[PDB]
Amino acid sequence: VVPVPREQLARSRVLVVGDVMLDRYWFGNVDRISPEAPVPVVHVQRQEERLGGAANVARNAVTLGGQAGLLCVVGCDEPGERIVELLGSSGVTPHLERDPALPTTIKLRVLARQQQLLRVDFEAMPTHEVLLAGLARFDVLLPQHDVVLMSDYAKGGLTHVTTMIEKARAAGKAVLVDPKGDDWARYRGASLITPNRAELREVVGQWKSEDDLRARVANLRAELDIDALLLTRSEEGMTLFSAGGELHAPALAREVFDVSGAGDTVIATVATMLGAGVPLVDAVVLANRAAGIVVGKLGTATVDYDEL
Amino acid sequence: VVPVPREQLARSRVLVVGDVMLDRYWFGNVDRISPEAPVPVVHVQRQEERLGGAANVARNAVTLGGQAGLLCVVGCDEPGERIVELLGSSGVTPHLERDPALPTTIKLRVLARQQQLLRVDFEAMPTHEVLLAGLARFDVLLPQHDVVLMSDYAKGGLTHVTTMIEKARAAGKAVLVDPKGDDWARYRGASLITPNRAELREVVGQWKSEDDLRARVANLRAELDIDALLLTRSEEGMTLFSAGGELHAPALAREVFDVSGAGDTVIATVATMLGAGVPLVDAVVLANRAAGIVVGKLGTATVDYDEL
Ligand SMILES: O=C(O)COc1ccc2sc(CNc3nncc(-c4c(Cl)cccc4Cl)n3)nc2c1
Ligand SMILES: O=C(O)COc1ccc2sc(CNc3nncc(-c4c(Cl)cccc4Cl)n3)nc2c1
Ligand SMILES: [K+]
Ligand SMILES: [K+]
Repeated sequence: VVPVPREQLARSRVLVVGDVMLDRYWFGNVDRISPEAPVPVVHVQRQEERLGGAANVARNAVTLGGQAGLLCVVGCDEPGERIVELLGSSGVTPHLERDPALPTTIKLRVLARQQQLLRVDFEAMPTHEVLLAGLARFDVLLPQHDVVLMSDYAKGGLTHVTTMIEKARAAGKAVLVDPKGDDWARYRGASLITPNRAELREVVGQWKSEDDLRARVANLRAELDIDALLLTRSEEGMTLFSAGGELHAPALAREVFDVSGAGDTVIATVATMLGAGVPLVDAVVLANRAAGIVVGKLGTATVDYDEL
Repeated sequence: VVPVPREQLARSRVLVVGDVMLDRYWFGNVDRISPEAPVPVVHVQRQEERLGGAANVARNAVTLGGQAGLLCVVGCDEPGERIVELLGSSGVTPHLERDPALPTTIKLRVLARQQQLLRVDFEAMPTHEVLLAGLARFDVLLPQHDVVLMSDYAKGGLTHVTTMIEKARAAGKAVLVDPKGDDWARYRGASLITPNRAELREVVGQWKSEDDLRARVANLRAELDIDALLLTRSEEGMTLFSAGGELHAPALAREVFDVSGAGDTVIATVATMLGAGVPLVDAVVLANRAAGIVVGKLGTATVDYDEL
């Protein structure tokens, strides 16, 4: 595949819609047991923070060169303000709906001796009032973007996916979906869906061989008005499923330092590439390289233009 | 003992010096295991908050009728602001030194199914610059109060106890000490110290009988220039140790709903009573009633005038 000009990518606008969350980590050391309970006492020494969820996908799109918008719901609190800060410095254009009764989604980790002890989640269901308000935003935001990326983490911000998809398709805009859950009936209409071997395992069912691979997946592309599926197989690489054939893209880089964030990087690349007017086949390759590279770096890591 | 007029108590000023901390609780429910670690996932549904440490002792003094000042160190953060809020609405006069490099002391509990899972502490050692600044405050605050209460929780805010005590004694002010630790050499000069049966057990050593009780404790009152010791024995009640005799004060109320906060209530009462010009023997009794009553209520609970 031929490289893509820096001016082309700079024109690429991606509308990322889904669930944003703040990844927070508490590194401390335990030396004693609580006087009131048979539980350890973590004396926190350090906190690390990073954008997670749909925010991470939008972050990857920017570094590659393209522009990125982020439609999502955030609470009226400190974590909400932190996401706003992190977004502004990451170059992502925020389009946030505020729900004071909603806690900003947080996945907090508590660690000691380089291992986890407990995970703490702050999250709730966004009100119908807020969901429709954001849907109104989507109508205004849709014509301003080249391609739409649905980032689902099942936190509630993607209740109206079916309608959002149908709108973007009606405008000739492609719809990409990073899924979550065993039920994908909500995702009908999508241009492309991007599951793992495991994400697809517990929905299409357990299977046999690579010829039977097409046998089930092509049926799934029929069950739901879904044009293509990109199956990320780690070791084996990944395979696109068009209606006019297939494509394989195995491993590329040679570092398995950290897997986290690889999936988010993949779908973010395809979106940004498509927005710049790049063929789907070529876009899949660029997502594979981006994937391969970020594995040689810690969690939320990003491939920029020069690395491609 | 004869009751004490509401006007008398209203005149009583108590200077509480020590470690303040925010007691925070996270009530949630766990339903799954973290995908990245063999640890539970707590989805928090509720947070409860209350003043802890020296702040709680100062809170008890106010409700009884007396005035209360609180000299302590607090960080420049959200928890710090919360303590300031809680203090203002609790009627306690704040005298706070701010250390931006110091986290406001927090003891966070994480609960599920009505039981603890983990305890999380945020705390650090106050700088020498901050400690001396607060000591300068103490010099200004000492002449404005009737009696001084040292509330130690070994968080660092009581590094200069020995000097503070010597100053208050030199002004004819009584010094009360709620201790913490096996080493009490810092507490020399004190008018009164208030340990548990357990708090004294691991410092005076294990012992035999009630006559041997005086044998060791009277030696301790000699080792350190300490006039009196108030030994809280729960079931057996409590016993004051003057140089001119002893006194016993057994159980009074008939509810053991919750023990937490009972000790803080005891020493806070003696201080406030002494400040109003009440004999030490009488002050000990009023602390026993206050103790007995608060046991019939949840943790940080307070006896006001009418209950005495
Ligand atoms: O399991 C998950 O939760 C995410 O699953 C993913 C995410 C991203 C990708 S990108 C991909 C194809 N490209 C590629 N290139 N170099 C290295 C790897 C790789 C990874 Cl990434 C993990 C383990 C082993 C390898 Cl060899 N993969 N497969 C996935 C699967
Ligand atoms: O163990 C601790 O950490 C604190 O230790 C304390 C704190 C406060 C007091 S006040 C006291 C004498 N008065 C009194 N009156 N009614 C009930 C009780 C009581 C308590 Cl409070 C707990 C358990 C059993 C009883 Cl019968 N006690 N002994 C202590 C000891
Ligand atoms: K990574
Ligand atoms: K209590």
